Amino acid sequence: EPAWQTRDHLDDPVIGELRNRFGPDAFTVQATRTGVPVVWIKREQLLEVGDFLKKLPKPYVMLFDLHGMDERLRTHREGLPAADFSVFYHLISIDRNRDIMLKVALAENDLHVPTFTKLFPNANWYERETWDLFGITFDGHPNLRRIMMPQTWKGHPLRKDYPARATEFSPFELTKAKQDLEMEALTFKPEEWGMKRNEDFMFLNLGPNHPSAHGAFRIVLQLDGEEIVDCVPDIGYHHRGAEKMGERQSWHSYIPYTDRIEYLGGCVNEMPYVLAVEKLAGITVPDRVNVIRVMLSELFRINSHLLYISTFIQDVGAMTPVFFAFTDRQKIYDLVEAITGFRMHPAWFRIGGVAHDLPRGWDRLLREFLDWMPKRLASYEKAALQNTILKGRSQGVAAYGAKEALEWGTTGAGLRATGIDFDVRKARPYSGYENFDFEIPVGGGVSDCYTRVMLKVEELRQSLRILEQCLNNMPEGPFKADHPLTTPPPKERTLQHIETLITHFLQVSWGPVMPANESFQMIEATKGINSYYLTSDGSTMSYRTRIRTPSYAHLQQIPAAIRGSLVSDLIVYLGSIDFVMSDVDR
Amino acid sequence: ATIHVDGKEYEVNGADNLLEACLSLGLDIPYFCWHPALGSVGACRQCAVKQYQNAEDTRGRLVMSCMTPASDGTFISIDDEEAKQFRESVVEWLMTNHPHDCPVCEEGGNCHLQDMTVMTGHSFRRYRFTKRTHRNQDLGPFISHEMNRCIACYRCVRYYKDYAGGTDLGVYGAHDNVYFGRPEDGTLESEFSGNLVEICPTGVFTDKTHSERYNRKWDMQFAPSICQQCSIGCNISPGERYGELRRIENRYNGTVNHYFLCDRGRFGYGYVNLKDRPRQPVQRRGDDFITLNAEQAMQGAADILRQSKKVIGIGSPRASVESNFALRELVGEENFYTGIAHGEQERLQLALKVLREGGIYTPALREIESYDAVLVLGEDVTQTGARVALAVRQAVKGKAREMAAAQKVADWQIAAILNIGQRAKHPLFVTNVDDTRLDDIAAWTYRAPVEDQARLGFAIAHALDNSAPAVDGIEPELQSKIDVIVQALAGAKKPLIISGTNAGSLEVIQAAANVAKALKGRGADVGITMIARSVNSMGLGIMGGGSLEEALTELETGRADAVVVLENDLHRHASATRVNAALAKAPLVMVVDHQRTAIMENAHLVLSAASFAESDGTVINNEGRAQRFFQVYDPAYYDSKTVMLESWRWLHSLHSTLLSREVDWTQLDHVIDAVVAKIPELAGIKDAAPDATFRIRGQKLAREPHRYSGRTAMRANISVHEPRQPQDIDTMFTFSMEGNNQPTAHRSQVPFAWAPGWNSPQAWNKFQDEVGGKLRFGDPGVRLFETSENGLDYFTSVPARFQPQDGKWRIAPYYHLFGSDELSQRAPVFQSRMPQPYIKLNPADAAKLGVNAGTRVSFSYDGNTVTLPVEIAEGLTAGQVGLPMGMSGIAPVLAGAHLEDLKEA
Amino acid sequence: DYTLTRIDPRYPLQKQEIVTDPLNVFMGKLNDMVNWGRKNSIWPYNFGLSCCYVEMVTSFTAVHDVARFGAEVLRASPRQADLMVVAGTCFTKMAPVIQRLYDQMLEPKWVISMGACANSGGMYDIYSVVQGVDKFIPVDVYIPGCPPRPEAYMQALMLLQESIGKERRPLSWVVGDQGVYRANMQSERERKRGERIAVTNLRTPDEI
Ligand code: SF4
Ligand code: SF4
Ligand code: SF4
Ligand code: SF4
Ligand code: FES
Ligand SMILES: [Ca+2]
Repeated sequence: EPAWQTRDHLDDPVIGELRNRFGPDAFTVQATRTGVPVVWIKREQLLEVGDFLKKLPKPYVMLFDLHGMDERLRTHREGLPAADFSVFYHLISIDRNRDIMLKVALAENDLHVPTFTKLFPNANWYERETWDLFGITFDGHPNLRRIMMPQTWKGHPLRKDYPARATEFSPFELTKAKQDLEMEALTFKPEEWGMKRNEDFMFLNLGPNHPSAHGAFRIVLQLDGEEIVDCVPDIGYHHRGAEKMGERQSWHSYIPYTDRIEYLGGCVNEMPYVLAVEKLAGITVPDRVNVIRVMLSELFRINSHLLYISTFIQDVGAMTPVFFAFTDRQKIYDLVEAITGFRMHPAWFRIGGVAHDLPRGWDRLLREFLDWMPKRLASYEKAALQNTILKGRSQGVAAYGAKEALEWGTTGAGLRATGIDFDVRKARPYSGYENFDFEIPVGGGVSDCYTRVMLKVEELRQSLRILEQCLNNMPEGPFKADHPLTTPPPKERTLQHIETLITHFLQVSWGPVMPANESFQMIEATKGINSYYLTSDGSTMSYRTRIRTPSYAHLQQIPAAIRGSLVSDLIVYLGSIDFVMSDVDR
Repeated sequence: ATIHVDGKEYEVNGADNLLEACLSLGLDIPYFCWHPALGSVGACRQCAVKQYQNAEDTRGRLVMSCMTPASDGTFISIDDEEAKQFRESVVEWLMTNHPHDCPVCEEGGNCHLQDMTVMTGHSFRRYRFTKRTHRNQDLGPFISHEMNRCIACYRCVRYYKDYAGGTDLGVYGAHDNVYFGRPEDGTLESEFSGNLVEICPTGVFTDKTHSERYNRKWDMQFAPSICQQCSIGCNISPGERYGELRRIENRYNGTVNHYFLCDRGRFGYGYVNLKDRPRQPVQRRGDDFITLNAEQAMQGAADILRQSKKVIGIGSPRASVESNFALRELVGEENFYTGIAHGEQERLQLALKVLREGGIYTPALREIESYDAVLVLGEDVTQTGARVALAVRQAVKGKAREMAAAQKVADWQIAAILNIGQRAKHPLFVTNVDDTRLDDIAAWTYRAPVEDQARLGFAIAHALDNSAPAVDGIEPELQSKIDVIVQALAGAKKPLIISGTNAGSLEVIQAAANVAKALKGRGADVGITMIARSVNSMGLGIMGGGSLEEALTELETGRADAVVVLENDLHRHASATRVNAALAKAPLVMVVDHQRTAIMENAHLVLSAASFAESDGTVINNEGRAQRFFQVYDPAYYDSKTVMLESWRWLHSLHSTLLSREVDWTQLDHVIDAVVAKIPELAGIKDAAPDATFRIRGQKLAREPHRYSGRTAMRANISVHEPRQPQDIDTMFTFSMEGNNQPTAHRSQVPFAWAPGWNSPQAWNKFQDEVGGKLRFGDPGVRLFETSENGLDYFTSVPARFQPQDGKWRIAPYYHLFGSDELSQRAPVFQSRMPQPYIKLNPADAAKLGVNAGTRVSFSYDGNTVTLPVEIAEGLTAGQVGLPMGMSGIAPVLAGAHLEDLKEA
Repeated sequence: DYTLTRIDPRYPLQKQEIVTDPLNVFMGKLNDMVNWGRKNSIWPYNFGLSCCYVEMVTSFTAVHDVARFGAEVLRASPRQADLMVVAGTCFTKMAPVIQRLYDQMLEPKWVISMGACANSGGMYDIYSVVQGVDKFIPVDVYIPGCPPRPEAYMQALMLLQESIGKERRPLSWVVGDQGVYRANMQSERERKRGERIAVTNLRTPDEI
């Protein structure tokens, strides 16, 4: 049985436990290609099911995702409860290495759900986004305000009747009254944000213009002297509407938009989308495709980690390793330009493979990079990372344990510095990552800034090892799958065969027809766990594209970890998270 | 009937075959050679499924779903491995000889063969040998021929010969060298040959008029509209790119014009793309032509209309109901004149009285095909109402259909049906002044003057029912033919009488009404069909008003010092000299039109109105069904200087500026509500289409497909800044792809058919409730009137027989599908298909005049001598001269008139 | 071949007219000296929006060394900055911020749109993106790309320097003409059409 087959997952022990606890008629099991058990739970039993999953012998401890779906235009809803809207909750049990997707059906008029924040604190931002984009009200939320769009915005963007394009709307006119009105909206008021204010609590504004490579955003700070008593991040300043474009572009033409989700990730961002689309299409890619995609993912991972370490060192105060790390990034960029033809957004992965074959001479450039990198990395450590001033700025700053990382959905180096060995490449292997010998570094139990930075250095070394294994063992074979839905087909057969020309003609003009199904793929990105949840209605466009990013979780974890610290501690914590605002807002 | 497809139970119709039943359930089976309108032949061998004998069967056998009835307790599998492999093998065999032609093929992105190649999953070529080739033929100005792309599915020959009744297209040759086309290079002679561009699943037959300015299907802005080239009212999908009307596609209407249009509607759209059309309001000041925008045009027109003592409005049957009503409100009901002549108006009002007061049901265009005997009186149906002629051909083949039904042969097995009913056919009796195109299937044809055709109808009605007035002076041969017609009509369960106003005789319509009443009095299920002239002739007749002659006398007597002519050239309904003199006498002439007419030189103000491609409105077809047509594109999107509005918008803004000195344009639903409130006879036009607030789950209806391209580059030469998307406040459609075009959406107006995996015109199968039936949530359009409880009385005005008087020549009307329509002659692609202007003469009349065939003779009508070449019409009765109506210089009101000093030039 | 702009506080709040070039020989030499000093020391505002800013700070690093043009000081204050590089998407929440920062800059100031987003909105023809930064602030140089490579940013820096080197501004705010005169220079497309059309052969994409 192939890995893309539709499964109901009735053999999962959680399904039997829920049968024994709530009864057989309490919920509906849905067979999907997501790989997870999808259970349609009634709305009034949602908190009971959440408590039961949180109190299992091996509990479901992390709310991976929480969002909504407009089911009004969905025609192929066979075997599903009647719904105008739906809210889905993706929950991960790490001890079982399993996960479950609860779904709550909602009518168009009664768009209210009990809030999930009493079980998982990341439901705050997740439900704020679900209210902002779908209009679904969550009863009991401490503050249900818009998180992506401004407060003076009419309508909910992710509804199916909301027009997507800016050309549908009037063109942007900036008048004096409009500038004054929008400048009034961006002003901060203590009472509206739930600050809950002593005649000394001053207020500090950080953004929204940001002198750093990772986006533009605001943090409003409540200060007692220099101590941060409370803070709430202001996001949505980098909102690009990428999921609405997922509903607006075809399966093949959406890949450049998948590139700019985490713009330091590139092919790492392309990987889960093409894997989920191949799950929708029933495509198993050959081994050469898997090794090529692993090689490019590790190259872009080293690029992102180099930028992150350089930016952290610059934010500490040493400004020379950013120059040297960008030189190493230029070496990586030389190899990436040779392979794909572009630097930061290659858009080179395809449904069924990659756009081209590897060019002649890729092994030479990979050899130069593999010889160049480790001495430069050792010089980085000895020059800046072992500096005691940097250690004093970094060690013990904004520290949290395993419980705080689990309850806030923090993944990547922040989770693994708490001692939790959870990498997607080893727990739920994808794209032939089980054929590569590499280790997953873990921390002692405390997630300092310094511990996260040293962990990312360790994953840079492990990615260099994976790149060496890719260089030594690259199979000879096709760079594209032989499936009929491989988009586009191989170019020369398109250029001399009429049936291949027909397939290419219809795949690049109207789009390839994915059969109506739901698919899901989570990967270990450069900054944590990045996932694509794709709902297809049988058309050539995605019915729903849900992109889960870890930077959302880390920016939400900021107020819990930086509370009671200094402003410079906040700057160091921002520099040591490895986020980008495109990942947060997307 | 109960079928089991892939283990799932379905309830279907046992009279259907498995292919149409499975397509009606939403299942996907590839097919080429089967068409819903043409039946099953089992040629392409593409629709193969695996049938099992019982439920506990594993082997099965490959059967063909188009050739297998969907009987009760059937067990089939589509996704069986052997069936899938065979369908992929059939696609592969079709792909062995196919040219590498998709980029340079007009069917690309709209191709059924592309969709079925992708659907079967065939994308790897292992055939390594040569491909057969074919030379192409010249098939005329409308159809482009490319025989390399053929897959030998026999759809073209089956449609063209069995369905359309054409003769000049056929299949030639042998084993793998089958050729589909004409026996020699020449123009395709069928009036419905343009449907080959949608019948052919490949790019062998293509729209050459579209192939000139070609663009792909995904790049088209589509709208649901009504064809304006005659009175039948076929539903069309006009598609536009870069500000010009690119194509006309057949929009499915199961009640009217299901799969097929005629050539005049499909290729006569070229007047919209003319460069001489008015695009801005122009005011004449001496020898100067000042171009204004809409506001100062309304201000100036309001001042000149207010200074006038009496304003009159001349409408047209070309314009919509809303525009004629807006003109009628602007000038007043008593000052509103229909733009047609007095005789035309009398014939049209008599036809309306027969339709909505005669107590006899008027069938729809699809319902015509279910009648058992057809009598056509006076109307050349193929040249005036061509789709009615196609439906008449289907009704004629109904006898072979019922003969095969009597032998327990299924209705989709068309080859056995045609084999059983070899040449037996339902009775068809056509009357005209000469030969018609229905003569090949007619049981009888009467070539006689209009008085003699009317007398034949009156004699038929008297012989059917003796209470009808009798005719004295019937010859024994004519009496025998009348007895044959009466014996055929009396024995028919569903007789149909087809007449119209194009014959130019009131007595023909009276005779047809008498025949219909006599057949109704015997208890038969008689239907009557009246063929009008223009698209909204019935609506203009229902709205009413004075004739054009009364308006001309009002202009000539000086009682009216201001005339507003709405979309009327005025030369087709009256003599040109009289119209020109009456318009030159009036101190204010305002012409609201979308075409450069001849009366615009004398016009003081010209309002650049919109055509059907740039306007919304309602038109009433020949059966009294109100139908809403929607705007295709914004004219001012590309050319920002273009001020071209709807005619009702122009006139309503003019009325508001005349009353209150302020400019309010309208919304369309306001005009619809005003029509319903003021005219109770036109109260049904509100329910023709839903209003502008109609939404499908909150979103509007998309005019263009979801993969529409070039949005940031279509206007980049004018300005790199992307303009505002055109807003449509009038209707529920949007000028964008951000809308709904789902096949399961609860609506009746479909701009275009597209489904995932179905890019061809076969997506209409996805848009129907059952394949070949109606639209899923009802066809658009509503009948304005029901059948009356009681009928009319017998028309006792039996005309005298035609007497050929010396020195006077009765003008026998001749109509041409390419040339008689006012707007279709303006289309430049028609001039190659438009015939030369001749005049028809009897052999006896030509011998008396001493003229041969081809020589030029000159005749004077209303003091205007014009010369024409001569053909010898054998079937034309002596004492008559045959003129082609609607031509250049020959107005359609000349039908039934008389001619003086017709002599050789 | 010049355009005259004067400002007086919809955006932008300026009106431009095509005017003949006015250009004593000492005043002209002083004008060239002022233009030389302005174009050889251009301090960009360190403004981070999106991935194009990552390419801009790549241009600032060692392998590229934008410091060679004297454009490296990279002020965090708009008062001390000469050039606004809109290197990223003009989000609707960020557009009043961009307008406020541009208003807080001081004369002379120049604007470079970096990337397709800043040029026209790029691929993001979506509800929450302003379609180009020239909708509300005037732009001097445009860089197509998504992202432009760092040497494309340097090429736009050279284009801006050549545009500054032949523009006319008042030397003092008490003497002379106070309107700003900008050169209507030949487009780079028409200048490079001679060398671009004549290109015949390119290396095949199967090699390094
Ligand atoms: S007919 Fe269809 S398959 Fe053949 S060349 Fe044209 S688009 Fe391609
Ligand atoms: S020309 Fe077209 S319709 Fe005719 S047999 Fe060939 S593919 Fe079929
Ligand atoms: S029959 Fe009449 S309405 Fe129908 S397509 Fe032809 S011209 Fe148009
Ligand atoms: S143009 Fe491209 S690279 Fe630049 S900000 Fe926009 S998405 Fe990023
Ligand atoms: S469709 Fe049945 S064999 Fe052709
Ligand atoms: Ca309109």
